[PDB]
Amino acid sequence: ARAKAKTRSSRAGLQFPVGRVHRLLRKGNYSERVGAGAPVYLAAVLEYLTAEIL
DNA sequence: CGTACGTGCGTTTAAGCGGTGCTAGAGCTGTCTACGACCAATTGAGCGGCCTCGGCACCGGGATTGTGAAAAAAAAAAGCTGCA
Ligand SMILES: [Ca+2]
Ligand SMILES: [Ca+2]
Ligand SMILES: [Ca+2]
Ligand SMILES: [Cl-]
Repeated sequence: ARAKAKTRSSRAGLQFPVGRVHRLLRKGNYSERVGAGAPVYLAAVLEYLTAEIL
């Protein structure tokens, strides 16, 4: 148990910050609990809507 | 000034009622654990700060585009007949 480094954005194959998105969900008063996929799905959508506009 | 719509007739239709019978599926229970909160410790991604240098704002000057008058051609249109 000392095996560190990887980011969730990298796991999901994304550019947008999954971790940040997660925190933002958690800190936003949206729901008491937040699934582990919730931010991944969301971030990916924001990536796509961002990419489409650009 | 033309005919698209409102009125009002007689005829036609199926909405609404009040009821009966069948059951999908809404919604409830109780059980049990995978998952998410929280936690602390650990660490590298993203922040501010800084420096650079190439895109783009600004320029002048000439090429090209777009409008309007004026003169002119084409145009419908306007006072005058004849002939019936
Ligand atoms: Ca479960
Ligand atoms: Ca910066
Ligand atoms: Ca540059
Ligand atoms: Cl989830």
